[PDB]
Amino acid sequence: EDIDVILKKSTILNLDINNDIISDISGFNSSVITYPDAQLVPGINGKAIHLVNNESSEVIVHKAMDIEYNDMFNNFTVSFWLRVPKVSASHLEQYGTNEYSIISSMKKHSLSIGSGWSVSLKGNNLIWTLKDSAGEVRQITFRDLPDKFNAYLANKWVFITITNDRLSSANLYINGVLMGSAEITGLGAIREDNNITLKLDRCNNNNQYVSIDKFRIFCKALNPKEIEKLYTSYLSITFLRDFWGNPLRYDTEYYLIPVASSSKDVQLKNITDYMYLTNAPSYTNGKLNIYYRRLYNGLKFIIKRYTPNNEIDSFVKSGDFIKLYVSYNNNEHIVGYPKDGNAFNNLDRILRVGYNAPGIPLYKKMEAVKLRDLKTYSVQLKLYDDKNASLGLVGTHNGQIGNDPNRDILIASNWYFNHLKDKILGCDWYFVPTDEGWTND
Ligand code: NA
Repeated sequence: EDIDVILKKSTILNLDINNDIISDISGFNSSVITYPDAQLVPGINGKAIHLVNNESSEVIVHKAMDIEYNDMFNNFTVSFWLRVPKVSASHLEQYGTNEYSIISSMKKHSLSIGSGWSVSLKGNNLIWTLKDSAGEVRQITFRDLPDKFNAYLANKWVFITITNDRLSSANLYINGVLMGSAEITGLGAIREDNNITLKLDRCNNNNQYVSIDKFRIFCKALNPKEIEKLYTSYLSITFLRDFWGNPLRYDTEYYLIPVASSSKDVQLKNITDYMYLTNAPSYTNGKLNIYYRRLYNGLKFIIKRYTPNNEIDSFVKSGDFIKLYVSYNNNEHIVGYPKDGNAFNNLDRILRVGYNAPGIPLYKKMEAVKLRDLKTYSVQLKLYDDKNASLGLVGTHNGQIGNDPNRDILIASNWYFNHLKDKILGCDWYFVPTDEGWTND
C-alpha cells in the first residue's frame, strides 16, 4: 500500500502551529491547552514549541474521546522533531544523573498507577519508557555519540520516531535510522492518562530548555520505509537552513564550515585579499567521553539581499540572489571575484574580500541554493558575472598565492556542477550562528 496514504490514515494526533496557535490537525480534534510560558521559536517547517524549566511552560493535549491508540496491546508510534542544547561539561558533572521527562502520558502523584509512556533525558541519554496498568516497565536508553559536532542531543533539530509492537519490541529511530530497541513482550494493557503533557518534569537544572516540533502519534508500529518517508516529508525546500536546522536569515552573522572538511575554519589573509582554511581547535574530556571541534572561530559572514523588489522576508529562500559580506574590523566587506582576478588555471576563481581597485569590475551577485544533500543542513553559493554567467559554486582549491604557504583557498568554480551526485563535495557549507545552546567548554 502507498506509504503517504498509510502515514495519513494512521495518524491519530498531529500538532501544528498556525497563526501562532498550537492545534491538532489530525481530524480527531484533540484539545490543546497552551500555558503562558510555552514559547514559540523557529522550527523545521514553521514554528516549534519551546519549553523552559518552570511550571508555566507546558502544553497539554487532552485526547479526543475517539482515540484510544495504545490500550489493550494496540501498536503505536510517536514521532517529533527534537532540539536539545549541548550539555556543558559542568552540567554533565552536576546534573548528569538527573532523569527528567519532556513528553509523557503518565499521570504521577495521583490515583493512577502511572501507566503510559514517556520521553525523558538524563545527561546525554534519550530514554523511552513504557509502563503498563500493573506498573511493569520497559525502557530504551539511547546513549548519544561522543563527538558533539555530529551528535543528536547537541543543539541541532533531529527527528525522533519510537515504534511499539506489542508482540516484539519498541524501536527508537533518529533521522530515520534505528538507534535503540527493547523487547516489550509480557507487558500488559497500557492505561494511560487522558492528557499528554509536554513539560520539563523533575529537571534540577533551572536553565534547561528543549524544543519540540511536529508532535504526532500513529495507531500502528511504522516500518523502516514508512519512517524514512515520514522523516524526509518534513524537509521542505522553501527556505535554506543554518547548522542547527533553523531557517537561514538575512542580516545575521554566520561562521562558515565546509561540510567536506568539518574541522576547518575560514580565515582572511588581509582586506582586499583571499580567504583560506585553518584547523579548528578541539575540546576533549575523556572522563565525560565528550569532545568536539570548537565553534565560533574564523570569519563572520553576513547574507544581504541583492536587490529586493517584492516583500522583505527575514528568511533566505533557495534561489534568492544575495550579496555575501565578511564582518571584519567593524565594517562589512563584499565577497566577490574581480574581472581577470587571480585564478588557478583560469578556472578556479579566487574570491576576494573588500576588493576595491578602481576601474576593475567586481563580480558579487550570488545565489544561495540547495542543490544536493537534503538531510544535511548545508547551503551552496553560486557566483555570477555582470552578464549573469556562472563563475561557479563557492568551494576551495589547494595551492599557493605568491610566496604564501600552501593553503586551501576559497574559490568559485563551475567544476562542481559535474559532480552534484557525489556523497561528499567541497561546495557544501554549514552556516553556523552563535547560539545559547552551544557554548565551548
Ligand atoms: Na580544485
